[PDB]
Amino acid sequence: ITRPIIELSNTFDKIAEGNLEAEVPHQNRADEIGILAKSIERLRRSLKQLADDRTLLMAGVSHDLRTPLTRIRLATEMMSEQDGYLAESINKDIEECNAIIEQFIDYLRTDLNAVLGEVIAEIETALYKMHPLSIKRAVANMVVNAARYGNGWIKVSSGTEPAWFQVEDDGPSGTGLGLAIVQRIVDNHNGMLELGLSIRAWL
Amino acid sequence: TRPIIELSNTFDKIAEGNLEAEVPHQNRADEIGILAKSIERLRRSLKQLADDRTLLMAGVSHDLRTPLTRIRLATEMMSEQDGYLAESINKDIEECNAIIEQFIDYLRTGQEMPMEMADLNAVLGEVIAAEEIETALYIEVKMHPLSIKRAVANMVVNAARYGNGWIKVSSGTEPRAWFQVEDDGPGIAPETGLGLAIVQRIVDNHNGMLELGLSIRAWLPVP
Repeated sequence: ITRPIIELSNTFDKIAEGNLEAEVPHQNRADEIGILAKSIERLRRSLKQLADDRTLLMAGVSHDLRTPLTRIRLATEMMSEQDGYLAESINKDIEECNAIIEQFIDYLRTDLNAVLGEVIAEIETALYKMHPLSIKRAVANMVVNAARYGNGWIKVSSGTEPAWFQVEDDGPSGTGLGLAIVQRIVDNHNGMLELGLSIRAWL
Repeated sequence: TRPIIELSNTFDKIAEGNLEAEVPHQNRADEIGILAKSIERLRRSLKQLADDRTLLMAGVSHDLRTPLTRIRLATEMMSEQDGYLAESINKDIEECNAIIEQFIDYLRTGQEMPMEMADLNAVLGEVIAAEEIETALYIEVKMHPLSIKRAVANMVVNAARYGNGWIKVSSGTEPRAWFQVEDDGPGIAPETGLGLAIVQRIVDNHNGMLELGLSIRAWLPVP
């Protein structure tokens, strides 16, 4: 029973790396290996369902917050003119709420030239197994950072060497969360992140 | 055989939520060592993900509590003419704080007495003895009493919030568990809040299934 144990080890290895689509072998036997295998299958199913519903909690929070925060937004429109700065302040705070929630959910969510071309629609372009939405979000966050701290230009470029896609700005939580999102996205595709402010991503 | 049994029990303890349990036989030069290493890798992965989830969730909850506090401060500098506005906004902020507090209160109770064998009608009756409710119950399952309690609680609360009048809680069996809450309110489209998401997460923790139809039924494994 050495080989089945080794295969189960392989199963644990695959599950540990995020592969919840992998078949669990040796489920059809009445010995200890069978029991273990069945347990592994149950865990795999649970982990997959949980993986799918990961966003659901924060999305629920946003949903429940959507009604009262909107009523507050409405209340600021029937305020006096003397309290304009107050209404503006409140609105900015609500906007901050939105930014935080959306960014955290974006984190929990975690052809090149095609999607790179898609995100585009001042931006300068020098173009040459994936998750299109993930890459899209990554480029979005990179551009957001480059705009947030780079005063003016933003250069998005491609190329090849063996996949290389890079955003470069002209500049001298929040931002680190976005960078963490980019990092997670590029780590999902077995890639590498490269700073130099220039952000290059390999695939 | 024996090390396989030990690793089996350990893995059972990990699957039921205990990510701090030590994995034995990790330092062996046979296949048992390989298996133990793999299980340890899984445990490290799950623990890392969970801890990072808790940390980031706490941080984000706080960061959300920040601008909500600023708005509450802002209504204290409004004119006397806009008193009713400030009043309303204060009420809404109270609601928001209630929501975030619910989120935190849920994320606080991690794992306790792992998974025992409790009676469904017992905990259902417990939730019933808290808050018109009509009961048509039918049974023991492996679970966590507090989690299920929270689920039923949130479902009843939601059914009260959206169902104008009655709330019906029922049990029964199929090849084996289902508890269902019904209201008389508008369903979701002829063609979900924090509570329902919490219910979903809880029933997903117990390898179950959530089914809407508004009538929300939750399934749980038995043998």
